[PDB]
Amino acid sequence: AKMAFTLADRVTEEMLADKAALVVEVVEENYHDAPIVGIAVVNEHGRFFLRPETALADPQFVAWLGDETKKKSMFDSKRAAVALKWKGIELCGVSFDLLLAAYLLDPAQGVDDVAAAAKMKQYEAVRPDEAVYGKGAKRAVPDEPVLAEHLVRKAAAIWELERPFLDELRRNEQDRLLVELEQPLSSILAEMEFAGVKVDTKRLEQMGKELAEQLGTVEQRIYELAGQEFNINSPKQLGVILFEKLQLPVLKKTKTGYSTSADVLEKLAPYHEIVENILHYRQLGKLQSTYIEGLLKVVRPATKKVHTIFNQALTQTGRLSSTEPNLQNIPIRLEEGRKIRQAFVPSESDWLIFAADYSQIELRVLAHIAEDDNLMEAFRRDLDIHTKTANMRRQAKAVNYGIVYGISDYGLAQNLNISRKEAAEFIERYFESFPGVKRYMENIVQEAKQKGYVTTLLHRRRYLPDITSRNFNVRSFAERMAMNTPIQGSAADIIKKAMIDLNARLKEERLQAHLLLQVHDELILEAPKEEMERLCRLVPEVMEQAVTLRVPLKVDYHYGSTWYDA
DNA sequence: CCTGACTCT
DNA sequence: ATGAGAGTCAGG
Ligand SMILES: [Mn+2]
Repeated sequence: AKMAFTLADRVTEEMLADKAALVVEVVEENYHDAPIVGIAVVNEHGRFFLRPETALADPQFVAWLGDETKKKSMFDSKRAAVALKWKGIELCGVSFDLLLAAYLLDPAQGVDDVAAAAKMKQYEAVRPDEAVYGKGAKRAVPDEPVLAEHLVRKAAAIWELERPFLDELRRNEQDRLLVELEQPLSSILAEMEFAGVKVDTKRLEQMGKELAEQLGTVEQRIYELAGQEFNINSPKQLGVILFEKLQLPVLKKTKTGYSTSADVLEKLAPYHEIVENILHYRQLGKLQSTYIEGLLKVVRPATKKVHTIFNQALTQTGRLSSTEPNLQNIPIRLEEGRKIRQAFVPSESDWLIFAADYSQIELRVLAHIAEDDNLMEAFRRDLDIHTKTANMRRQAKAVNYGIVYGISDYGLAQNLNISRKEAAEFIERYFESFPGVKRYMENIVQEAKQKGYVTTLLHRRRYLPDITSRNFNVRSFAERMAMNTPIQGSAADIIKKAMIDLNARLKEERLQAHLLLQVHDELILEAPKEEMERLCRLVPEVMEQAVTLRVPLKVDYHYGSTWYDA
């Protein structure tokens, strides 16, 4: 716990070396337009703390931040890059990101501060952020010397840990995955988040007014059918109405009481009309609470834009997630919810939304990895396995994905409301047709037991230390992760590479088009209307060619005046 | 704060 | 026991 540094009052030349650990500290969880509270730089010449007022208004320091040839090692460089964009400053030359390095080494550690990453290498001359800032209502930036010491210690830790982290990544064959995939993607995600998506608030507000009226009507109908007023949004009060007052069968219980899951209620429709109304009510109520009210709460009023954060170091499989707001779960399944997407519009007049989605991506990946000749030929014939297995097609999608990822006879039976005996026979016939898939799934489970981890196409890893558990439930869930993770994660790898390849192609061709969102196997862009034709060729080609498998990748695309129309 | 609901891939 | 990966919401 002994570390010297300069608490600097001005930027000096020796701070601007061509290699440095850099900390640009943003304490708020949502870093969009958030205060930068302090800066630290550690390099060959020493350790320095700078006040952002000073540093960020200094033309040489701003120039250095933006100079790609001056290399910066950081932790969560996207947070810094976006926070700096909101300050009108461009950040370039990030050559190492400890957050992403830690994530690739082991996603289960849930590393989300420098101290947590440092623990992976038994480095402890740095405190956890939470210890320094405090939690909840007590959260605060400490006195300058305390803050300064913390930021310097974090920079010093990044400085010392780069080599040990790079060496372990290299040993895992994950060095390129970091340097050539995740780090380049980080800068692309920063651009998307800062761009944001424009919202039609007039439209959304009108939808909200009309939805409130409809909710009230459905609500009263439910009370009439029930013979009583109650809170429909309380599974507890609802369970009393359904299973005590109305005396409906109890199909399922949870730890806290009667289940009122949508699966259960749907099965209760032969007994009472009220369950279909309740299902409808809870759909409408989610639309209003989340996609009208919740969405309007996060719209920046002056620009009418929403700015999501794509968490790149969270999911256990290599996927992204999207928060505040989540723009990866906007309704589409039912027309009533899908209408929400009419409120998502282009950020300029005479621009349009373009959306492209990989078809059956995880099934194509699986064909390649499992080397199932039958499935592999299906895709070479450009057939549609979803339609072949076949609302029908949508319901058949869940069956295909259910079956390959280990659904049981009980689960398939409950899903299709068919006989458990019949469900079992359908699963047996399915593997009959795709014997390579069955073989693969048996083999990957055994491999996970032997190695302790599974891997994706671009060498992403997930450790599965529970997979030999003597406990049936613990073991079985781990085995199913062994079946699913390599495929979901390989599909993640591919779309990440496609985003990188696509941005480069957009720059080369000097298009104004740019990415707005990624939704797991879909890419959403906006562009001038004149660029649509080019996009129809470019976007799908770049996506389809991101990797070369034993089967072709296929990408569907559409464009229009709103996201709904795309 | 956790649970169980609805939302997506 | 009973495909897997996510986030937000109201209720309690
Ligand atoms: Mn798709």
